[PDB]
Amino acid sequence: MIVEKVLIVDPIDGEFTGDVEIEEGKIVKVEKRECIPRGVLMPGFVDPHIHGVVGADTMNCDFSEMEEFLYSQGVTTFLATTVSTSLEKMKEILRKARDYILENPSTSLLGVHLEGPYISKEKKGAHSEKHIRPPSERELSEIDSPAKMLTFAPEIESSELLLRLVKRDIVLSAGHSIATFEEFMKFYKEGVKRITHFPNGLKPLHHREIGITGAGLLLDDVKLELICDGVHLSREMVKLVYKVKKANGIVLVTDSISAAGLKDGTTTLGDLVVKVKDGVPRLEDGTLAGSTLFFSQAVKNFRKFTGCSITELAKVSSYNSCVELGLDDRGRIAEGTRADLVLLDEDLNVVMTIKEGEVVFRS
Amino acid sequence: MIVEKVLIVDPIDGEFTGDVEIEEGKIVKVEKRECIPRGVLMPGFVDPHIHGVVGADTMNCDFSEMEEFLYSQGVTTFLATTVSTSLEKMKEILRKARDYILENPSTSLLGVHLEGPYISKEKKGAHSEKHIRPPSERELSEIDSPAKMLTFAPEIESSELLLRLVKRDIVLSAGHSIATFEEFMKFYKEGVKRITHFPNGLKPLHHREIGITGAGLLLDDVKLELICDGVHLSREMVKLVYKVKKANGIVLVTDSISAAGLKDGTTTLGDLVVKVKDGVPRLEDGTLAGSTLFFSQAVKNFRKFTGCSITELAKVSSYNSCVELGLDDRGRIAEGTRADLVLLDEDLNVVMTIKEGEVVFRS
Ligand SMILES: [Fe+3]
Ligand SMILES: [Fe+3]
Repeated sequence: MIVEKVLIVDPIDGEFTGDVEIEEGKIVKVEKRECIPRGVLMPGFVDPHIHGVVGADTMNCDFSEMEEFLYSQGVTTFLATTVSTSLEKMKEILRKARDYILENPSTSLLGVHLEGPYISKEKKGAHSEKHIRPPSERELSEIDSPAKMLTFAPEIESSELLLRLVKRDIVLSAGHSIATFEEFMKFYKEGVKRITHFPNGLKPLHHREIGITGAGLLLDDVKLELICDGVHLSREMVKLVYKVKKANGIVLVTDSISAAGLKDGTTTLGDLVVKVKDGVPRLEDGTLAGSTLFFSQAVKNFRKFTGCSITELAKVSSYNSCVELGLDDRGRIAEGTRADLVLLDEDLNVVMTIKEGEVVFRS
Repeated sequence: MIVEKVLIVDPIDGEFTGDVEIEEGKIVKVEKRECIPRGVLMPGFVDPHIHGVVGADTMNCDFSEMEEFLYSQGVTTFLATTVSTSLEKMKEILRKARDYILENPSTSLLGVHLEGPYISKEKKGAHSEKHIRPPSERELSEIDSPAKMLTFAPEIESSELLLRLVKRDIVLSAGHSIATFEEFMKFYKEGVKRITHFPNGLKPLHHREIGITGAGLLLDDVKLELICDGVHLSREMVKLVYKVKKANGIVLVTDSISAAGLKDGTTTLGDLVVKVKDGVPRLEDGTLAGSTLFFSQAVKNFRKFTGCSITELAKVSSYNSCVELGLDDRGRIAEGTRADLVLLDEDLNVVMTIKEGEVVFRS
């Protein structure tokens, strides 16, 4: 009901010592009080891109397992992400998530992020080439709540039909594409303003054809999701994207797979074998196959790579996604909003997570 | 000896209406006077990278022809630029440049910019592979005034030897290289803070290895040459670099060759054949080979592409290069500086240029 003497961190109002008051899942009072801080309090993290973690996958619909673990990473809202697959699996995953949300009305599961199958085979990376295909009027009809996000390649055939999804409370995101700057722009002019795990799975930035990568950097209101594991991007790259995009244009993401948190074993992603050596999962041919990055580590990493403030980390770890997903009462520690919060020690180790005014994790 | 009622534009003191008094080749008084501007006065343009123009070529040491024409572009300081060549033709070019300067004391020719032969063969652009080769203790003794700039590849063998040229009033600049971010840093740490015609002739930006391209975007005090002909960089690319680096980080350059200003056809640059279509010179396989851009158009294009201010235009077209070259008395409209000026109309066309208090061009 009340968290006192903390370093309160709001993406908009800044960071300051004070106390926060929670009344039945709603923050009713934020009082700035000058004293010595107990720890850090931030908006509950949001992971819009995670396949599985600690044995649980989205392909087997282990929502309950995923949810429960994520609380230990301070994540209070997530999107179980799929990989390229059959219209059949898709309908089944959307169906079980829909039932899962109806059964657990206070869950951290916002819905499903459909990564693929409408992507480029040339930038398929880790996606099963057999399932990749162009969008069809027949499939478009099966995509709706609980789908919340969709990653597509703008140059693919019939990519335009996907625009009809936005009115269904689905956010479109460009990724796994070789589209040029103008092809991406056709979609940017229609409201598509997000890029999936930048810059992996895109044609590089060239001197005349800047492509999607160039659009991503050039356009100020296009947000870029970044996997901060030191492998998908080097610390220098992250530092560069941060320099160009600032906190306002970056969305932290995990892109974690079931293997995360497990010994260097040997599993699969969809219908493909993956080898995990030193935490880095890759296909046999060397292609990165997701990550084993815990959201919590993502935040620490980002913070270390850039030297940004805890106020900026709040934007990249929750506020930015909330804005994309239309979650107007989340990603904030301000009077009138939902009490999804995470308490951390000064080193940013999670020590407590709150989802709807209820403590769902204590270390 | 007075140009009055113009819109004066100083890189540092900003823009204001006024009068400028010139005496004995020196700006003696700058006075802010209210009233409607006659035209636009700017510090004389500086081009540190130009091979040839209107039939005049650095390789043939057509210094006189180059100087005369550049005045109509408002350029009051330039560096005749070579390409990879024999030690022999290099000494001759330096020898004649020296003679030319001793004979025309108030000439716009500051000296020579040695582009090559210490570059990498993977990124030789239009350079002849036959002359590219590593530097040596001996070859270096042959390099000194009028040499004022040297473009080299940091990864090439013995590249470290080039650091000794700095104390001889020579600016080092990185280009035509597949140098990694770290190989570049060794030189950055030693004072190299410039990149030649960014980003043509450099390895592309990659997710883990950001290379020189990354280094040039990320490091703030590293300046970048930009050829704004709309071909070496698309207008979108120029807008990107501008956004990231700001006016302070950009040095406008022409990279113009002999063919510039002449009708399409076929000529040479060094020992190679070149085809010019629609004003775009290219080698037999399409490799870009210099340009046909007039400095005057360069200034207008940068402004159109970026929408920058007249004061910023002054920084990219003059001041930044003066700073890098140590011309403490140039690139300013201030009491005590050299009277090298360009007066343009409001559409930014050159109407008059002055070198050392002398009018050297009228439209
Ligand atoms: Fe992916
Ligand atoms: Fe070149």
